[PDB]
Amino acid sequence: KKWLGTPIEEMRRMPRCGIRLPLLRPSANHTVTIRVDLLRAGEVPKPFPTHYKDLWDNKHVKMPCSEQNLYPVRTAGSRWELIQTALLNKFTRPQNLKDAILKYNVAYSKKWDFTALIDFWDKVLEEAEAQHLYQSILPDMVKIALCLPNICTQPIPLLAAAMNHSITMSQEQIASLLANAFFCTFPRRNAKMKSEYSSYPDINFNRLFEGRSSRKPEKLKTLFCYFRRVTAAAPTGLVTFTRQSLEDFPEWERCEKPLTRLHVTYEGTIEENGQGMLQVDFANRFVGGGVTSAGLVQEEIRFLINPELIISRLFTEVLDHNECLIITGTEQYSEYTGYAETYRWSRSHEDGSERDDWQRRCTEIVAIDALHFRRYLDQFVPEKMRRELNKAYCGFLRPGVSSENLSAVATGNWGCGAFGGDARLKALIQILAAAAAERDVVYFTFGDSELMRDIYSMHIFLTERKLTVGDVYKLLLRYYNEECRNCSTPGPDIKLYPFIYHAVESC
Ligand SMILES: Nc1ncnc2c1ncn2[C@@H]1O[C@H](COP(=O)(O)OP(=O)(O)OC[C@H]2O[C@H](O)[C@H](O)[C@@H]2O)[C@@H](O)[C@H]1O
Repeated sequence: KKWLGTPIEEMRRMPRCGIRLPLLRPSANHTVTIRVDLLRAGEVPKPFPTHYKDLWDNKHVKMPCSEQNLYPVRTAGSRWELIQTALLNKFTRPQNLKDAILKYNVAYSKKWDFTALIDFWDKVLEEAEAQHLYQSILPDMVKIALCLPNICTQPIPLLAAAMNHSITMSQEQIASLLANAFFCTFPRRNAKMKSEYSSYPDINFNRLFEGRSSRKPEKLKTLFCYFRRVTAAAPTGLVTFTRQSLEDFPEWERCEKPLTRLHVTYEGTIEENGQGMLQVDFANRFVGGGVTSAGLVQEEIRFLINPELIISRLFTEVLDHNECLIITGTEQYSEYTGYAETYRWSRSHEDGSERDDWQRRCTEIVAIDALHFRRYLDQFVPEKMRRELNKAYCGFLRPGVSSENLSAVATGNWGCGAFGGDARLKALIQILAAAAAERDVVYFTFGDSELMRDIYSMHIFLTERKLTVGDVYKLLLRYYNEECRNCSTPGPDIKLYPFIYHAVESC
């Protein structure tokens, strides 16, 4: 009664069900920022190339340490030198850190509020904790940030719209980049009226420091736990970020594949109970959502407990309808309680995930953004349903991997919270997309036992009647036509699942 359907023990998991990884190597579609010949378990990766190479152009990250990162001083000065002078001062009071960050962000000295930072340091932390923050954690964060040019020696390409491309970098490289984001050093990522990066998420952390939300101290404690850990002892693994764009989507009405298997449960979570499975991130199209600002639901929580996810925001352009982002190897650094306005940092987490042959933790997460529905009936429009199917399919599909090497998809109430979707429709949409990609589904209803029973009952009804993906999608089209298209009322007369049962049983 806590779970229904296929036992979870019968589902596929990594590393055990994967194909042997090819040799890690750079190519036209795979950027690798470390020495693959020198990659060894338990050893910090050596950057490749050995010495910094800079690109300052429209296809790459604009690094803070670039010699083309200038500031009008009536003449040009080196912003990297300015950052060095600003950050290498000792901090004893939160005003010190604010003044430091603003030295190289002068145009934002009246726009960026630091109230949350000041309050965290002065009004949440005990004296000993504040002292540890400014005597140890912050100066260590400064040093790894300022080592950037020795750590990230290779230009990082932007994962731009329509690119099918991967970047594999070390956890150490990510820590240095994230310390930079914390100190707000990334240029051209700040103007509200910016052109080049308007289609990219926020990366600099300035909005984490604003206002008086009671959740800011919990975000900051979660992030400082990470920074403490990665500056005290350099992490040794790698992380891969892959942008995936599909060209041909299924003719859904015509799909003759059968449904796959389902485990559905009202207990557990994606991140704890989906080990070795493709874990779904219920994303915003600007990946990470409000992680560095006010957001604190499913995506922001995952980005906080696995902060290596946050660096996706540096190089991942806003997802189009046919796109996703697949992140392999992020490490869990914190545990938490609650959710949204009750979210709290609990303690440091020791990740026991095994690493694959590329020294990546065996944790695969896919960012797929649902549509945000403002009116209930909107989501039943065929175009919108087909959009959600194609999005999930893109997230689930692994071109040229066979089904027996695909783990189950660990998912849940995608789009049915901040984004207003109907869980029962979305559940069926995910089940169809999983079918077409030939993966099983492990579905966590996050405490809703009725929804568990309902998803289970519908799935077994459809499976026992041998209804194909196409048969089911056609029933969704019928529901729209009979109950939604000509409905002038906000909510239809008959619900989806009852409609389906009656339509199938009536034929
Ligand atoms: N750990 C979890 N495991 C399983 N299910 C979960 C978990 N956490 C939450 N749920 C369930 O999943 C439901 C939906 O989680 P939501 O986070 O609202 O995702 P959306 O797709 O609707 O909104 C995405 C936007 O919100 C963010 O800001 C993004 O950046 C986007 O801007 C919850 O109501 C729970 O029932």
